[PDB]
Amino acid sequence: NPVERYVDEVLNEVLVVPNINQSHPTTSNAAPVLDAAETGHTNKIQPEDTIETRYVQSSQTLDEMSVESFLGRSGCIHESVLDIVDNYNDQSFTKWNINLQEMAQIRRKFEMFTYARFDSEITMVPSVAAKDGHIGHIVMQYMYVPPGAPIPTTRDDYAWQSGTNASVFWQHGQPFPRFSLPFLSIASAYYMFYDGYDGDTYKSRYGTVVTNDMGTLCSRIVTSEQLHKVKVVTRIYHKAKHTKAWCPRPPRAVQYSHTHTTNYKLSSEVHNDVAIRPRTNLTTV
Amino acid sequence: NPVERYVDEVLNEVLVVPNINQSHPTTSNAAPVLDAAETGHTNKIQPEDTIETRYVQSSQTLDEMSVESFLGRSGCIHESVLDIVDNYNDQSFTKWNINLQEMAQIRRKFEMFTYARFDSEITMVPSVAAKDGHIGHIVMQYMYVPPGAPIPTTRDDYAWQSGTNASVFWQHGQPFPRFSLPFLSIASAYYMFYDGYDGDTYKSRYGTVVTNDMGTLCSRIVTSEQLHKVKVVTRIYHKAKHTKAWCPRPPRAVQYSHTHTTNYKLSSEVHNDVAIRPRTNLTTV
Amino acid sequence: GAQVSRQSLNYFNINYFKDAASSGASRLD
Amino acid sequence: GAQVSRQSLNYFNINYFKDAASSGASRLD
Amino acid sequence: GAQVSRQSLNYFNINYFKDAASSGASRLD
Amino acid sequence: SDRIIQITRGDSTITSQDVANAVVGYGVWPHYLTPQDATAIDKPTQPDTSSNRFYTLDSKMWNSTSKGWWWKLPDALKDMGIFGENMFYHFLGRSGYTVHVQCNASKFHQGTLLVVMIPEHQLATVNKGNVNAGYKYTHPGEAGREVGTQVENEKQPSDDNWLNFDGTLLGNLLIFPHQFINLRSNNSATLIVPYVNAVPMDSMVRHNNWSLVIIPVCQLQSNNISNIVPITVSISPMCAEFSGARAKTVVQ
Amino acid sequence: SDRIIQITRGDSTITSQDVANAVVGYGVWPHYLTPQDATAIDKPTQPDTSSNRFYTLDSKMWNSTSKGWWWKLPDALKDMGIFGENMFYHFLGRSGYTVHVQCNASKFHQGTLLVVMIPEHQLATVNKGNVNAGYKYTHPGEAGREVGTQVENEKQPSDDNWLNFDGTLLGNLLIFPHQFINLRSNNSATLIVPYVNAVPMDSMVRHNNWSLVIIPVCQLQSNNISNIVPITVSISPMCAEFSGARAKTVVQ
Amino acid sequence: NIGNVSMYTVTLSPQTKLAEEIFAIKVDIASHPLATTLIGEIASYFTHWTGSLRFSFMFCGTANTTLKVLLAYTPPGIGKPRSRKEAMLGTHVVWDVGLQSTVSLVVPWISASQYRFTTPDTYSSAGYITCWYQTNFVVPPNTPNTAEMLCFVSGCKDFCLRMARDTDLHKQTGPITQ
Amino acid sequence: NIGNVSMYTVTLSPQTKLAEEIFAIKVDIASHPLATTLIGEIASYFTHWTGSLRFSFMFCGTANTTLKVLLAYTPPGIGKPRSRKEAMLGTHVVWDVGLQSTVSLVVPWISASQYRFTTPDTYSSAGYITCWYQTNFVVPPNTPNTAEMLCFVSGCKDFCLRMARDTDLHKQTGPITQ
Ligand SMILES: *[C@](*)(=O)[C][C][C][C][C][C][C][C][C][C][C][C][C]
Ligand SMILES: *[C@](*)(=O)[C][C][C][C][C][C][C][C][C][C][C][C][C]
Ligand SMILES: *[C@](*)(=O)[C][C][C][C][C][C][C][C][C][C][C][C][C]
Ligand SMILES: CCCCCCCCCCCC(=O)O
Ligand SMILES: CCCCCCCCCCCC(=O)O
Repeated sequence: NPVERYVDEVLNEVLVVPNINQSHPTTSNAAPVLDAAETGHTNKIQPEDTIETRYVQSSQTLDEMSVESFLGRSGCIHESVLDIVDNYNDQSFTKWNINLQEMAQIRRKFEMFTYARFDSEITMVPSVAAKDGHIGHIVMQYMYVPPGAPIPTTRDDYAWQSGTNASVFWQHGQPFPRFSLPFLSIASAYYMFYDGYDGDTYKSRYGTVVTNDMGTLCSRIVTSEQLHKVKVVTRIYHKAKHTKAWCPRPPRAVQYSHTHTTNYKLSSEVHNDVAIRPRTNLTTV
Repeated sequence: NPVERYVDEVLNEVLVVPNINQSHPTTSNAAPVLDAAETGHTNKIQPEDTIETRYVQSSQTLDEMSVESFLGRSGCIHESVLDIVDNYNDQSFTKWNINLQEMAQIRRKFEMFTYARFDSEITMVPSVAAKDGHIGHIVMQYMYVPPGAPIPTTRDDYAWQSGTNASVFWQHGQPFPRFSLPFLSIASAYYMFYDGYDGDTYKSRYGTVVTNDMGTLCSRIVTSEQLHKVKVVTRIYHKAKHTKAWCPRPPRAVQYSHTHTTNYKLSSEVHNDVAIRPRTNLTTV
Repeated sequence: GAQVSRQSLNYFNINYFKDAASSGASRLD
Repeated sequence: GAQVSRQSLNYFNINYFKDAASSGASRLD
Repeated sequence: GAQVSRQSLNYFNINYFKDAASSGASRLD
Repeated sequence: SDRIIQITRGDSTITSQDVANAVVGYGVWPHYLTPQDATAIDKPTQPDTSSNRFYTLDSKMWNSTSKGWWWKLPDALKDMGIFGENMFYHFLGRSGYTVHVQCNASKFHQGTLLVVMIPEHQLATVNKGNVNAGYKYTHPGEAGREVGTQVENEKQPSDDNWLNFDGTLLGNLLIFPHQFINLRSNNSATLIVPYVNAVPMDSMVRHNNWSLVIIPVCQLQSNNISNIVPITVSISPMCAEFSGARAKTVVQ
Repeated sequence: SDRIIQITRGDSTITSQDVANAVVGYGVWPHYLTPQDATAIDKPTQPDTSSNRFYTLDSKMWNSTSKGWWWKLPDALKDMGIFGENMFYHFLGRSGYTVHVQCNASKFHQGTLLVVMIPEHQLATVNKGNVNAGYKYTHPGEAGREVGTQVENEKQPSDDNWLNFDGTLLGNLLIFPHQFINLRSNNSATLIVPYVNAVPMDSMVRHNNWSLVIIPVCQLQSNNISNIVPITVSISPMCAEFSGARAKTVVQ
Repeated sequence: NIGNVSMYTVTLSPQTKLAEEIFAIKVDIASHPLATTLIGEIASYFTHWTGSLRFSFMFCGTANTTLKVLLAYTPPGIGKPRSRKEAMLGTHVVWDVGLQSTVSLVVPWISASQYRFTTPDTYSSAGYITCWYQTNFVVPPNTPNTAEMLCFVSGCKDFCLRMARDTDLHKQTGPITQ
Repeated sequence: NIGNVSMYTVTLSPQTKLAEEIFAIKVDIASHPLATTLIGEIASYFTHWTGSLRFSFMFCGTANTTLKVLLAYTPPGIGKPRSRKEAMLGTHVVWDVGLQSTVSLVVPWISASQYRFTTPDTYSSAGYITCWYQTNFVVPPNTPNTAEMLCFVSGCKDFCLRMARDTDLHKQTGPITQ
């Protein structure tokens, strides 16, 4: 019943964990505690098998541990800066090749899976710093340029007409802009990792750069040159919605160094490169 | 069922492409690959006719390729400038003879058809540049003046009373103004092209200027003269809604030079005038 | 202006203004 | 877009936009 | 989320968000 | 007996009298591509028994200082009979595999090998900036790679076994389909993996789907060190099918 | 129209707008081997579309002095993609064929080619005692043999076109599946032949089942001799299946 | 040839060498020279494409001119064929010129991914189409020794475009005035 | 040992003193050395945890090497046991090495509160797990005198995490560039 299911949603009790049943002393030739990890399987022994347990009714739920929940939180993926220093025409617009590889926080979460499929919610937080005192009337234009569409080379480029591309215009003082993007891949899922090349020569590119081209985000201050200079920083936040993920993997253990690659750097003292805190010895807790 | 149809809308699966069926080897005196282009028809041969295909279920849809979708995106058609330099009374108002011919991006899309009929959604994006520091309280008036109605000659002209004409008043800080316009032609469809004149003499006008008069858009800063000068640029965006189009045509291959005419200019090196990139020879891919 | 369908999955195709030009993008076909 | 349930405790699962990408977080299971 | 009662004096106890913590002050008893 | 296994593929039959069961990657048995998931429209070629048979790679020597070995699929079989020919004559290929790792010693030897099958094992380079692993290095063929032997070059992948050659910790490799060859219990490992990819078929020349990684987690030890203890890998393609026939691709 | 033909095999489609029907050798359409006639017990591999497709051989020039040309099957296709690979990796093979000979000229040209498919065309040597045709000479590959060009050797087969290169008269070749390419009527010949042999499958390396013989019986003549008139042959295996997989046989 | 109708024709003539190459182009829908065709122009208003392409060729020589040509499509993962033998190992059609002047070669959708980028992208390059002499161009005496051929392109029942974008095949470098 | 596969193995050998301690660690899911295990890493993305933990151990000595070991879990409210006698008064498993190489010790959820903090918190410290020689490591002659043991961890049917938070097991100290 969709209404009972509804109540479970409100209470967050869709996925309940099992109870612990009462167990008793045993003397048997069946030894559940013994197994063989060589098989590649995890021994499914439970507490009732090793100790005498009491009956306990569980009230914990796994709803919050769902993939939708884990990846369904909006995190920063880019900080766009438009700093008017000495040339308005050159400094009032910019572009960014879109990716989820530049901020470690969300990158690491998505990379705990090999493939992922989801729709995207993008929320933008623009902040106008009054370097000279006044901000005037700031109007911004954020244009999504799919691969192949002409990229504007000036603040008055004809490409800004946005005759076909999607553009979002924001006016200072109005609420933060937000829009959704359908799953954009030409494949059935996004590659979080890709052990492949775009060719078969020594100069072929390796990794997700080959498969993950999502276009460019071009920004521009629509307002013409003003007396007072401003520094507009637009932070882009991304949230995955309607998510599916496949083939889990070990979490990134070292710092990221570059986009689209698993490359890392190691110091002479490797213990400083990982989160593992050195133990004094085996018996010192 | 309007609900099943509804789901198709949400999923964008209203127009599905056909499947590929499995085919087999053939030895026949029926040769579908042979035909005669002289007839003016396209040979309807499909992949199953030339190779042995496997069965594949298609999941692609043509919804996004619909005329409604193609022309249903808001693009800039005009950039109105009110630059207060040294005379508020003269520089605080302006007018524009409305047309969809000044911006190449949307003009080219509409011109891929001979006739088109649609309602129009106009969205305006005004941006006030504080040339001297402060903007004060900017209130704008955009009046739609149909052909024949009196055009204001001063910022305080009685025509601004808008006793009958539609005027849109916008206050700085408030959301972008927007309104719809019904199909305005005196004909059944707009002429994208018109091989005709408004008379039969050597001085008769030729082309769409004869048929496409949509009036004038008159703008004015309602706010009286302020100490600090501003430059208000209002960008007009147009989107076609409830669209129908007839008789498709070749896309514009060269740059546009003027409104309402197919006139073009050619340099001494014509290959620079078209998008065709010169080939080295016939066998160099 | 409301086209209410039922299937329950009810659809509400609301038209907020009194002129046809005011409605959004057209359905297909 | 409205999924109206009844139990009375009526549920209205409204979808305000016409594209699936627009809806909020997915249900579970 | 809507608890529709009828008596006509219809009551609509709407819950706009999907988490119980989000609802207003509790009824009494 | 639960310790015995016989695997027959085409004209090959492999046996082991000391196994530790078998692992079916992600619980999915390999199968041919269905019309619902297919995209390429030409009829696929399915060599059947001539390709779906066991191919034994070059044996390796396991000693007290071994750091590990890895092979990439389908690369390791690019030169294996009919399977190899098909992967170069066609643009697209698709296949599952039965991997059988072999290593016998004695009841007086001890050692443990971690055998893992990793999907999309995108290798990293260390301290080389944004320079990625060169095509040549990730395509060693049937010889595979012996970790900690290769003289460094700029495009040379990571050889850090404890960091999985990709910046993640060794202890967590168990999240991937795997088995252990613990000399006291078994003399072989068997893993059956299905085709895993975000596309239904792919270029077998530029995309390695699976990587077989073997790391000795417990050092080989005995009181008869002169007796060489080899590791032999036999791999059998399953449901191999190819599409987009043309001339033979020659690499390099 | 009865003058037109379209033949589709795998990813290839051949057309001709001036045909003289088609001949099905001995009235039997090629088919796979049945369990009733089979002898080899391993499961056969059937490449299907990757092997059963048209392979175009090297074109030949037809001039006023041409004596003829011949190709042997499966030899002529030993180097043709997947079909070629399969015939060397397997001891046994079996296949039917669609042979399409092409030759266009003009309505002001005249000439006639006799196109014949001969089963077991055991070639003779002339005036060389009991010395038989050497393996190399009966295995010319896709280049085939141009009659009356080869500089004689001891193991060189007969080049007597009027004696069918075997001691029988040319006029009687019509008892074998054949067609004529008479320039005034047609620009191609099409023959579909089944597998013919005293054994169900055979070694494709040492036994040529069919021989394609093309003899110009009426000299090519026209008043525009500078225009070269080529002859092109396209052959498509049909129901190709192989058995007894092993390493690849290398000949010579 | 650009700026001339001749940029649309391929010339054929009697050959002295056998199996010569006539032309070779990429199959990528928005690559040159396919870019300015109607389908190439429409494809340029979208980001992704899928489906099979139909290439047609009409022989324009005299009614007395004969010819057999081999048209081939080479799937990706290999370079363009250097010879007729290499090319015919792929998808192909042997065209016999006769009463019916036109032939069609279908480039089937053979891709790893369901869609490809319309803009030139290494990962999504679709391959090549080459044309070779199968036999030869032959004419009777007193007949022109060269002839033209026209080439057409259109999409099959499964052609589909996706993700609308602005075209890069047309620009505006200044104001369009009255 | 960090930076070496040996950081994952515990060495066992013939003892001269009886009931010697082999190892001792905290049971706290996100404490070291449990922190970098998959369960420790996932737990670090949450604020609260509950449930029982399953610790497994695989002996890697020769087939001729024997051993009996005592694995114990000491509930909180007391220090880590200083002797085998002290440790066995708590929850424990006596592991006999044989045909089956692996044994599992379950750390039952024994807490005052229904949940505990994943971050080290005095009030919610879960206790300790110690390992002691029950008998001794015994081998025949001509057999290696030391052997390794591997240790694993996973959650039981009732393991559960709550209140998502950002992890402290990974950081970004600079820009990640192209
Ligand atoms: C249609 O022509 C009129 C549009 C009316 C707009 C108001 C829509 C909200 C209706 C809410 C009514 C609730 C029913 C009890
Ligand atoms: C669903 O596809 C359409 C969404 C319509 C959004 C308007 C929802 C409010 C409906 C109020 C109607 C009151 C009934 C009388
Ligand atoms: C409850 O769980 C869902 C809350 C939905 C919020 C929208 C309430 C307005 C519904 C108007 C519908 C009009 C009926 C025709
Ligand atoms: C325009 C705002 C940014 C839109 C991001 C959505 C795209 C997600 C694809 C992730 C692929 C990757 O980063 O490798
Ligand atoms: C007042 C804002 C502009 C309204 C534009 C709608 C009129 C469309 C008619 C197009 C005719 C043409 O441009 O040739």
